[PDB]
Amino acid sequence: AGQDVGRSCILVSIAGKNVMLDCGMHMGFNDDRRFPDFSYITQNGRLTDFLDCVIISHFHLDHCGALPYFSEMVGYDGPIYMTHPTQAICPILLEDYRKIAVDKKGEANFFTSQMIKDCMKKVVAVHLHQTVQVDDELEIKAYYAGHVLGAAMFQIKVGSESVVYTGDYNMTPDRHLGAAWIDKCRPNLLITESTYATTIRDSKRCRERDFLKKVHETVERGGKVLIPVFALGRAQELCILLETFWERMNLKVPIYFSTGLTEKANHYYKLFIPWTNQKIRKTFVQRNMFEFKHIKAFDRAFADNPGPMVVFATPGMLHAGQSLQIFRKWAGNEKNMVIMPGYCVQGTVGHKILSGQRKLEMEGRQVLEVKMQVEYMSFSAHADAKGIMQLVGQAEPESVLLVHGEAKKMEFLKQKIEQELRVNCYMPANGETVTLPTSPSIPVGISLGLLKREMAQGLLPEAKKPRLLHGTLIMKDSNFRLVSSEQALKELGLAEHQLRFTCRVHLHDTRKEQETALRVYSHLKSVLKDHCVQHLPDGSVTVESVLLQAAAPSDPGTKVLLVSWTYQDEELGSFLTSLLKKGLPQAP
Amino acid sequence: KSHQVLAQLLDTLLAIGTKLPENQAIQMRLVDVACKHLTDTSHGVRNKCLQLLGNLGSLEKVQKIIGDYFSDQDPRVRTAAIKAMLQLHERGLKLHQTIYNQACKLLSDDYEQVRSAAVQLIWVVSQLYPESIMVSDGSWVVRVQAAKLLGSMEQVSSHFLEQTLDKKLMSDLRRKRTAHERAKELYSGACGAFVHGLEDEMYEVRIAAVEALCMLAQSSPSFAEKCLDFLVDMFNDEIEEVRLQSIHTMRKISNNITLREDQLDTVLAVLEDSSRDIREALHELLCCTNVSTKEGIHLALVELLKNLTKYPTDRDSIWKCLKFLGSRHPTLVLPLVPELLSTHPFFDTAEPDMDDPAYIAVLVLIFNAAKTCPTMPALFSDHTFRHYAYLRDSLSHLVPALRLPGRKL
Amino acid sequence: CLSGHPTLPCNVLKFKSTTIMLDCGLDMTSTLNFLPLPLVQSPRLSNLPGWSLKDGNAFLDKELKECSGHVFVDSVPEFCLPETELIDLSTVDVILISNYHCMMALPYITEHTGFTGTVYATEPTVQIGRLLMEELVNFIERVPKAQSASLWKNKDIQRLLPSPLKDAVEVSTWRRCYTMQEVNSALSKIQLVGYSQKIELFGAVQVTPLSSGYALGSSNWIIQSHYEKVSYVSGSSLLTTHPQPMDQASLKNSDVLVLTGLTQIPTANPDGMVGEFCSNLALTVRNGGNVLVPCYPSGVIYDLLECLYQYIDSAGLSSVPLYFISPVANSSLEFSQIFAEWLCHNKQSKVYLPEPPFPHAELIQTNKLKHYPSIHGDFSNDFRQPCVVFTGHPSLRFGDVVHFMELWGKSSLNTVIFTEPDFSYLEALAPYQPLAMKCIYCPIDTRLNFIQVSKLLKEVQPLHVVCPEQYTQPPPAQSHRMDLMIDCQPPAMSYRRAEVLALPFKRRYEKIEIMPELADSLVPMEIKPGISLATVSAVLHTKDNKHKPLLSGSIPVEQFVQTLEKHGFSDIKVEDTAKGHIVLLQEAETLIQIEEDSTHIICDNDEMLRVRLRDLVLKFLQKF
Ligand SMILES: [Zn+2]
Ligand SMILES: [Zn+2]
Repeated sequence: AGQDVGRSCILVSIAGKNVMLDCGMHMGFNDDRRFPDFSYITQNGRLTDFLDCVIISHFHLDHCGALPYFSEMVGYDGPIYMTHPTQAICPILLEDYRKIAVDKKGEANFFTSQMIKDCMKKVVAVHLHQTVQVDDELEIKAYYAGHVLGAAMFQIKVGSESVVYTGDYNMTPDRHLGAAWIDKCRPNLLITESTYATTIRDSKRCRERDFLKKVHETVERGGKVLIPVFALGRAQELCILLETFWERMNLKVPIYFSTGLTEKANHYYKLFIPWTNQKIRKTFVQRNMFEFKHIKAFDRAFADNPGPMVVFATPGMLHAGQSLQIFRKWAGNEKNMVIMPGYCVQGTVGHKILSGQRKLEMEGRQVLEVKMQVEYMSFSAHADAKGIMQLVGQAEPESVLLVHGEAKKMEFLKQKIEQELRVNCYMPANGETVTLPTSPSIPVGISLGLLKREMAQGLLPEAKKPRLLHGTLIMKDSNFRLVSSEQALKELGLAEHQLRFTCRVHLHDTRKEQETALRVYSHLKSVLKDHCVQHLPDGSVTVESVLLQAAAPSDPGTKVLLVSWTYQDEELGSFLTSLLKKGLPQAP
Repeated sequence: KSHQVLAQLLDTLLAIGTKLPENQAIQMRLVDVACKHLTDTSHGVRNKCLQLLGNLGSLEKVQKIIGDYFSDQDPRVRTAAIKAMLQLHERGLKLHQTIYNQACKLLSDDYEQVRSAAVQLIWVVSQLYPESIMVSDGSWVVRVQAAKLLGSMEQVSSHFLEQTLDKKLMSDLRRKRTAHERAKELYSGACGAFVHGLEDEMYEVRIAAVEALCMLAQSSPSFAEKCLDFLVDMFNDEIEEVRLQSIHTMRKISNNITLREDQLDTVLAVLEDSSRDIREALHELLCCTNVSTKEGIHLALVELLKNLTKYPTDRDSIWKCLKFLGSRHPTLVLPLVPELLSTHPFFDTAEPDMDDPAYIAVLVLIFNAAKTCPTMPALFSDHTFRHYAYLRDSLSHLVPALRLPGRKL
Repeated sequence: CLSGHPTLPCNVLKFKSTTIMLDCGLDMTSTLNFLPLPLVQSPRLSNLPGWSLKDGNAFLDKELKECSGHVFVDSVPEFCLPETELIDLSTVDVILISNYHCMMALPYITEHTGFTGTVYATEPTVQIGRLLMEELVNFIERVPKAQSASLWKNKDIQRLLPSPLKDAVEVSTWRRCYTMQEVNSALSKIQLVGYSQKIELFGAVQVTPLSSGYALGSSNWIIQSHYEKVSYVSGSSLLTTHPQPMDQASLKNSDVLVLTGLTQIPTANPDGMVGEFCSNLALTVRNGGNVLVPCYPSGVIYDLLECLYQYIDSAGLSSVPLYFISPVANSSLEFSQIFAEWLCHNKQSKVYLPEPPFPHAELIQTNKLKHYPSIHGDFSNDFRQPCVVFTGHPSLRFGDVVHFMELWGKSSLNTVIFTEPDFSYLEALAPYQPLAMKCIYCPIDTRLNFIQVSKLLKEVQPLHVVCPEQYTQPPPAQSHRMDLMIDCQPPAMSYRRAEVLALPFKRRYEKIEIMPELADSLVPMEIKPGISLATVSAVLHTKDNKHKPLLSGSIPVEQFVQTLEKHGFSDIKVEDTAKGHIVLLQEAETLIQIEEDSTHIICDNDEMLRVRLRDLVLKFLQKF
């Protein structure tokens, strides 16, 4: 029975699974919009350092934020291992997050760098589908899925109990994405991350179509198109598509982008280059991903509101200075485009200002007047409406847990579970933050069958009998696991107990022994025919398991018939023991 | 006695009875009964006697054995069963309609090398006859699309599904179950596999998908106006295979179609690379299609002139495609005659070069479009008449005959 | 009812084509043909000169078997293939793959006879094998001369007449070509398989890779049932440790330990051979002309590449560039660049531009490294040959090394140093023996040296280890043991010996799932009952508790009479015999005799007392 004690339902999902006396914290996350209240993870439910599996989901801090920062308090040298691609992107992302947020006199964050260095180089990498040797009776296998080019789900198998923790799985990939694989393992606990439940996902072609037409409309009015995104996230498809657009239209626009330590981004993207699709692998000789043109400018300080310019800010929702300080000039102009390639929670500043806050301050009583054409697309590449139902229909789950949803949209997410009630109706309980939801699991014990059980395969096939397949081979449980049919008598040191039930029936007849012998012989061929009985030369009969002889006669009017049957067919003899009791026939 | 000995004996019996005799009177029926009565206990001869009874056709009337064996133990015997039943199919044998119900238990098998044949089974049982049952009309297509939607889970079971749907589309093809398939959100059909089966995995399934698409567009005259967009926007695939296949599927559907703004996404396949063997196919495609307005005609003309001035080694294909374009729709170039050739209303100067491979193309295009035009020479220049007189008498396979007042006959 | 038996059709020691069968798995190991065999024919070259055309006439009016120093065939090299006849390919489900080497004969068994199943392997090995077959067919199809050697294959009564080294091998079925059809129509069947996966083929047997460290993807697949440890070994090395070195944390209680790859050269020293090769290349670049090193495509040559790169800090000055002639050279380079996860844990795979396997090849590419992955008009910029050229080739007859050897055939100016020891001395240089070159044969190969397999067998403590070939005898031209130590007995394999060394008697599967039943008490064997209706689904008879046991045990007469009295019976008279006991009950005149392992009851016509006595006597023993 697994516990699956969740820790969040809208953002910073840091749920943990407690099963088989093993507690595993998967993707320990932390909030990014707080002030000395939710900067780190909610570690108030545990005050120890006993974990079974510490696995993160993907690169950016929406699901893996505290596992790299709060490691100073709870430092473990065991299951803290992660996958392979999470070794070069994590250091640079935490570095830029520190120099962006922690460098502005934050409340509490990673001050020293030595602790970061050791908790990063202490991690052991995991290859593709590499089952890392856990402590005992546990295995962790990572499948493939294209979400951030390096994201993957992990399956923890602890004593016939497999739980799959998938981080933002999505379908319908593109050039900078891959296809999700499930391996068809048929698990029992499916903790999924549902973000777009009711909103149906449209095709990507019309998405790029509307993006290019709105970019053309913004460039026609000499508007500054400032697109905000993560440092190394879902912006690679954006820059590659705008590059293809620029080379197709042959324009001389600026098309600048933030540095964000670009001296190693292309190197890390082209070195491994394994967590991608085939469209880049077949043509690795043309440098389709890296080595691009018209996108080698830095929009950090050379971004002035003078003409039409395309800028790329390294911020999800204008965290500290990327899309807030360097993009504050192009916010009050009537001709200014601010494309958002992500959909965060309703707690940041830019997301709240775009949703319903047409006039709101930035930090403290700042300029609230902002009139533009800010419109966010669906380029977040998160769990779509079709992928979730395809997965729950192809996996056949027994319990669906919804994690990392929203505040109000989660109220509709459970409504989507109602649709599952028509296809995958099961114990689908959406646990809230810090609300554990246990589940009942089967036993799935372990036994050991000998070769005699193979004989049961002979009578099962090429036969019409039912309800009788393996009615033998009684259990022989001991310190070890072993069952047998006749070898139990050999291993316990004893022989077959000779049991022979014998009775002396009396018949009322004054005729000769041969006459009554032929009579009982002809009578045994009338009520039952599946039993074979032969006649002995002395004048007796014998069933294949029962023998009928004539004892010493006497009053000669009564004849004494000795019946004997072995215990193996004792009950059958009991049936025989019934027939002589329904009287003697009236035909002779 | 042994496991392989029985299989070898059965193979010898099949080679000695199903290769030479192939007749009745204890030549194909006795061996089948002997193989059926020679059952085993655990994967001994089942996979062998299945194809034994498969290659021995008793008579045109033996399906109960495979029907009850379809639920055997080893899933690798179901493959032998399905290949044997396909061998019985390709010889007729009056396949019943009940197998389709059993085929349902073949849709959810949780195994490989079975669903790739299960889609073929549902296709053949739907293509046999859509009677004796809604009524097998656009019903098995939904199951085929549902099985093909999981293309990322198997690279072999998705191409076979599309290849089977290519011929399954020859059914009644109800619009209620066909128009909703071309969209993500379904409007009984509750699946996709049309807009989600292209950009999912390697192109070996994309080829089968576009093959099924052109196969269903050739038979049904409809459905083309809503799939031409999808057939055009799949050109930026950076694969040398999908491009020529797109040219082929567009050439095979070049009828009752329009082209207003989707030309730029299908013509740019000649500038990205050389494509020596694809250029002739693209030129044959561009000439058999129809253009809505004159802007597309002008774009195609300037692009062909660019290809000529950049690659003058294939001028014959350019002249032939321009001839076909002028013979298809000559009216669409009528408002463009004084714009192609440099003419002045009161100067009549700037005579172009005679042997210029850039002006002869426009000349032959105008001459080919001058067939059914009411007043073509009303906008001609002075040297155009002598150019036509010289080109017509020199070659006749590209310049047709006209009724100019200056010429005779 | 069968057992596991390896049916090997080959007698090659480096490669292997074994097939370890099972009860229901029917698995097959890697299959490879004879790669070093097609060398006695004339080398495939373009622009045929006059020196390799006019030679000695044939023997006894053949006109198809020329002779110049030795015997040669002026026709297609006629690639070899194993027999593979006494096993039909219609009952095969999967074929195993080795470290980018065992697919030269793969397309010959996919779309020819059978093998309609699936196939499991990893990405780097299959990609390198694809590039190898591509360069092989590219070197074959250039100048595709017709086959003119279909006369000496038959009539073997006169095949023993010519000189030795030609009649030692027989001809059964040789294909000589690929037609560029099965090679690319058979590669679209491989599945994504990593390391230590849970594919669970056939629902009963499981395979687990090991990823030994020899090259890029030297995986040793371990096929194993519920209780079985069949271990197959393709290639391993314990000295390089760069490409994920081999680990012995899983193959402890192995069963057969099929060892295939060996070193075959125990006298040479890797460090010493690299040092002498460096000295030789230095002394031949100091004076003379160009340098030619005929090597294989991407793979083993990377250590030599790294050594020649690090040798730039020696007496050898600059202006000694490296040419690489191969049609798949750029593809191999980019594949080595992209493949970095299959390296060591932390020694090589550091990801900070310090892969130490392929990144060092591109780090020095900016100083002096011109690739030029072709020969068709690419050296027109500068032609002086103050360099060293490496040409990939399957053997010494297909690659472009023969054109370069015929180019500067003059001696005392070039080197013919090789890198692969899977050849010979008098036959490899048979058409080129009229020369005066040094003919150095530095054997770059590290495959499970005899000093390593010894300690491996010591730390494994194995049993019933099978020997691949008949090399249990001392090799010729050597004076040493060079054998393997076995405790039980040394086995033997040959061309057609299907020896049976296995006995899996369905050890323990039991398909245990939802088993709830009572448990009796005993000394050490708490026996219990069982349930029928197994209802097996897929290689598992999940006999769950849902909808006849025999008896055993002596019944004491003392406890019998005690329970008779305290249940309600009376007037019971018991007497003794020589060994047994006779008890009489006056009601219904019941006479019961109990002897050692014997009981017999006799009574009159009565049913209720009969069943009562039955249930009273049956609860005095344990049910089995
Ligand atoms: Zn997320
Ligand atoms: Zn994410």
